[PDB]
Amino acid sequence: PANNTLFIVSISKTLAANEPHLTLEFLEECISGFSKSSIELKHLCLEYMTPWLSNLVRFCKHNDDAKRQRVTAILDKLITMTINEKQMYPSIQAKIWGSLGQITDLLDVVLDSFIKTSATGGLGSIKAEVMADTAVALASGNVKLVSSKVIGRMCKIIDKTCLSPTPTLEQHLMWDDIAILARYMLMLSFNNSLDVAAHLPYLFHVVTFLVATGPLSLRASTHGLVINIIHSLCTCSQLHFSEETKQVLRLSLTEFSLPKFYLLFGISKVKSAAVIAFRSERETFALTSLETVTEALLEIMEACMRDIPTCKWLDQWTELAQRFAFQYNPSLQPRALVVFGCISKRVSHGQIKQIIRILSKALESCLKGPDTYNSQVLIEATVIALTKLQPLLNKDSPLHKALFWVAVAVLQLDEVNLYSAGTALLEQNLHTLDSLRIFNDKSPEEVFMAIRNPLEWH
Amino acid sequence: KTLSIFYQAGTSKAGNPIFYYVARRFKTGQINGDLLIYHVLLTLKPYYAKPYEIVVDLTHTGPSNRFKTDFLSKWFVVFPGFAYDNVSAVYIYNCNSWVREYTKYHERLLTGLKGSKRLVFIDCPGKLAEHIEHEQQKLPAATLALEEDLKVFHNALKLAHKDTKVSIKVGSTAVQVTSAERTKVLGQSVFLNDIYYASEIEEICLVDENQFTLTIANQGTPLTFMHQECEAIVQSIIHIRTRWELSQPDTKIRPKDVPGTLLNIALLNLGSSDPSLRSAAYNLLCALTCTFNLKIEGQLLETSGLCIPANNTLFIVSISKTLAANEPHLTLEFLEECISGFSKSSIELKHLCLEYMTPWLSNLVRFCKHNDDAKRQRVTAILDKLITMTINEKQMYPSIQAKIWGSLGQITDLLDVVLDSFIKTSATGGLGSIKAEVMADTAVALASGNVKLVSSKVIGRMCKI
Amino acid sequence: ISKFFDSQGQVLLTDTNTQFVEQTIAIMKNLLDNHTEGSSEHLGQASIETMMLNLVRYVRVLGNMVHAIQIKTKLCQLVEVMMARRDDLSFCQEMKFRNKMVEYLTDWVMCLTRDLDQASMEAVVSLLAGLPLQPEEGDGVELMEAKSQLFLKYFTLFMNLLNDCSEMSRRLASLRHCTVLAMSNLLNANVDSGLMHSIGLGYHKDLQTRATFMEVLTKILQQGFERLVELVTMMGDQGELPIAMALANVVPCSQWDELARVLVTLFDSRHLL
Repeated sequence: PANNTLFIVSISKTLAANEPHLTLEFLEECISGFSKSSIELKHLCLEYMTPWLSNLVRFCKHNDDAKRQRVTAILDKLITMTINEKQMYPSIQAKIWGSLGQITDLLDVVLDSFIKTSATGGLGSIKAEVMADTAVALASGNVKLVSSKVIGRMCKIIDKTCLSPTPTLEQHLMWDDIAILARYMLMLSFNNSLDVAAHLPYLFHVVTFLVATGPLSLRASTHGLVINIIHSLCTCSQLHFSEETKQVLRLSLTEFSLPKFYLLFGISKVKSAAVIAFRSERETFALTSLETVTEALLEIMEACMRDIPTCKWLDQWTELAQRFAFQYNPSLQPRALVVFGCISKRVSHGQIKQIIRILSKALESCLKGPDTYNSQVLIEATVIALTKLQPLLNKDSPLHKALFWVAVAVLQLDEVNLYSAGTALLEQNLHTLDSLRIFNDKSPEEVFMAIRNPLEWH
Repeated sequence: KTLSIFYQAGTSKAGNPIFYYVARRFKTGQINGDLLIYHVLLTLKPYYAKPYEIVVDLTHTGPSNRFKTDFLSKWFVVFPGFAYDNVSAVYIYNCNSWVREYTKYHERLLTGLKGSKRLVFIDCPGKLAEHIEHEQQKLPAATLALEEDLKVFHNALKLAHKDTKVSIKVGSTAVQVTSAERTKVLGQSVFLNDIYYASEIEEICLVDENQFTLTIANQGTPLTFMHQECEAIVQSIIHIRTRWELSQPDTKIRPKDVPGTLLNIALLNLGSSDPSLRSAAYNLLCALTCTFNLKIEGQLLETSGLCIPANNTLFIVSISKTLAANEPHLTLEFLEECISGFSKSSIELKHLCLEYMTPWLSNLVRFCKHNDDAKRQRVTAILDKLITMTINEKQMYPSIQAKIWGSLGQITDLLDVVLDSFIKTSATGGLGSIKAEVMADTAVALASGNVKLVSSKVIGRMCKI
Repeated sequence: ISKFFDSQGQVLLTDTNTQFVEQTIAIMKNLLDNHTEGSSEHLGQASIETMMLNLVRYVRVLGNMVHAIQIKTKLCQLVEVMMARRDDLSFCQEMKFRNKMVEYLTDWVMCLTRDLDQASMEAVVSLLAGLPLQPEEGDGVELMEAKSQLFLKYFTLFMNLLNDCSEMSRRLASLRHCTVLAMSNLLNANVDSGLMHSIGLGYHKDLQTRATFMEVLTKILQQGFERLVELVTMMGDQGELPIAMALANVVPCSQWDELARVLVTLFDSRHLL
């Protein structure tokens, strides 16, 4: 007959399940003929190679490295085939890639091949675009494993940016790497295809770290990532929330949809985030906008953990804030300080004056170097993390009244942002000192000078 | 036309003029409601200065005859207080389930009538003769004709969330389900009587020996009744059905009863290559599964400004395969107009279309041979159109005859009609025509599901010639 | 203006009456443009209802020339401005009034002519908002079938207007924007004559015309939760009613007699009078 398609498939699926020892030569041979056949004949090719993919798992990891890199060559050739065929593209995503990711324990080499392939393409290339597209169809076989590998892989890179610090983070050597793999999270963030029920505190950390960064497309992509995170958090059934928490999440979606949060995330001119996000000189960042965004995400995350018993979201989230909060890296030190100010529920006595140490060291670099604006900015952030942290401080230390002189010394500097940050510090300092009722006993002009008198010379 | 809706007619036993309001003649709307309330204002004006009584003929009062809430609120304010206080009695004839649900939805506006002695519910037509003389009765002739020549089946049970004892009166134009036990309407224990005219009875189904199903137009929920003589009720309703559509007529589409068309417009545009289309289609599918109450594996939500991936094909398939297994009642129109949208789409979308319609094709076996010839002819239309797309699309041919024809041959009992379609479509082309040749080629892919039946049927149909 | 019609609707078309019309267009526009200083006496007597039919039946015969096309454009803004102030005015009946404006405008809407196109199509959009279509000459035919045929008549007209649009940039963007609002208006207005003719738009060749049309198919689907709006958006609890004095100090006095109704209608239902 003119067709043999069911017959050819019924042969080709018998041998693959019957004997697996010749899969490699067959898969290497078949892709070349797939590349040089007529299109209607090409439709047969994947139709009869799809059983051969499922037993490729035993060839990997079995400790023969030549065949293991042959597996990598096969995968990369499938990448080339996936890129080249646009008209036949839903079929190749439906047949081979879902079947590939559906079997566990192949995932590491496929993700590794994806990242090294997308690295050569670069951000804004066709290759990394369609590759982040293909990762969606990949991830549905195992949601948690693909999600955990992507998030952990990206968390390690943000951790390792501290070795060779540059202040901008658009200047650092692996900026394009972070941008490329952030596009993966944007693509993959649709229907809880990254598991928000276990990876939420890691995910908000990256969200806080990369707001309002880079070109317009990535800036809108961060916003769309936040919307999809909250939406999948609402629609997730494993969490089984109460009604009131679902209500406040439903209001929070409309909150983040507002044009005010368009201004906060840096997309002011653009009407629709999704239009600019899928299409393929920067305005300065305001740190108080990051403070408001972190407060909103804190409110959402606390409302979520009200239902869940002993979730420990805040513990991991504060540690992941704190570790970046106490290093040198100027791209990541002020943002982590503001985050650790906003989130934390506990303060150590040495910790608050280690923040003071950070202030003292940061004031030196802007003094000897009139070259970087950011050397001032850290000091501003070092002010802000003071203001939230002082009400949390325990029984009456001299630091309660010493922060008044800290605020005065900040006010003595002539910069606008430092002045505005010091005023809020002095306001919360007066309010907390009034709440602790020291001011009932004494006038302000004696209790503050009581600390000033031992330090009178300086 | 508004003069026959509300009119002054007759004088009761108590010496009060009677005003008849025929609710079924009223159609809900702005100018119809305004003309109605102005006609009531003009006709009532000589007589609300005196004690008067009102007969409300609520036969066949449905969603076309409701008062809107702004209009219903007007009836308690635009007339003076002595107009309401001079109403000696309100004779409410033929209260039904719709009127009961309407009064339950408007308990706040109708609290002046709740518990009122002035409401006399006419649960039996002889009771209205207890306050109005028969010569003074001027109910419409259709209302009196609904009482005559009724084939009454007592001691039936309307099965529902609450199963109610009813009696089924089948007349030559209508079906009346009269409640045999009283229910609470406006604080009064009354006997309900639903009326279904000629134009509403769509499907007449005999489920078993003591249950039948009646389907009402523009009403999604079927009616089911249990009775000792259900087959007699079924044949009588089929008799009057055959009476009215073969006498009175010797395509009107509502927004409700097209679920397959909207579902396919959602699904085909959901994988499209534009984020705005893709965003809006997701909200439309979420609204569509919200209204019609059909099962999804996961929950949904409608939010503007989502960012949806450029491919959706596994998600789209995981939706369109879940509905086909969960509810099969809408496969026909979906498969009918899905092929048209396949025919006028670009090729990359055309690859999506068969990929997501192949689970829906697996359950039209039950819609064959089920003794209704209209749907069995509709199936033949679908299969002819499948033949047309198999002819016209030479390029995609191994994929389609691997996907849909092998799936067709996998299931039993559909083999006859696909072979008759092959024969009568082979006869039109003639030998040497491509129409005969490539469809004869697809017969091979058909036969691979079940060998013996296709072999026996081909050889038998050949030997008879 | 009723003097200008000679016999059985024969329009005289004199230059003096044309100049008088050109004056009275600006007069009616400037009168209806004001929103203040007392709207209770804007009721009048058969308000502008007989006026506009006479006005359009005068200007339709005026022909195609520069002053004539200018007067036609000015009338097209005037209809829109009047349609803005619907709630102030008072007709005895307006549905077959509105339908006659649609008939007397759509017939002649289709270098300054393309300016008049987006001058007039906006007025059609304003007129079609919420309007139930009805056959004015309902005699001689069934009313619902004539309604469906009239829907097809107005619907194919917007189809081949959008198709002529789809074949310089900003005015074509204005057509392709304004036409689908008209589509949405006459589909959302009535559906039982609409859907069976209009469901074929979902597979349109222009993608941008699809989703917004398809957006309408969402809304109708839930055409057939405000208690929290009455709760936290209306009362403003835990304060000395700040939003109440806000709406007191913002809303003009001409709707105060409405406003004085709508506050206490709520709060006695929630027992905080």
